[PDB]
Amino acid sequence: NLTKQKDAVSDTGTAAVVKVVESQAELYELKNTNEKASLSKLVSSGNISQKQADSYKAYYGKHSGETQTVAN
Repeated sequence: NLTKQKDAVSDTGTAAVVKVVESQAELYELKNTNEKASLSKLVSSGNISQKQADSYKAYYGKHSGETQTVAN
């Protein structure tokens, strides 16, 4: 931020990222149970958009793919 004392209003994700990718991810998995979907797949699949796609993507990135409910 490099700034102190400010007045601004904006939304936030992260939690939303988890909620959106995982819901679609599960459904894509239903579509294809044998293969585990992915951010790249779901997003190509326009289930989710690169906001949802790259945001969840950096969620797995944080640990080491230890959480990614869906194959990265």
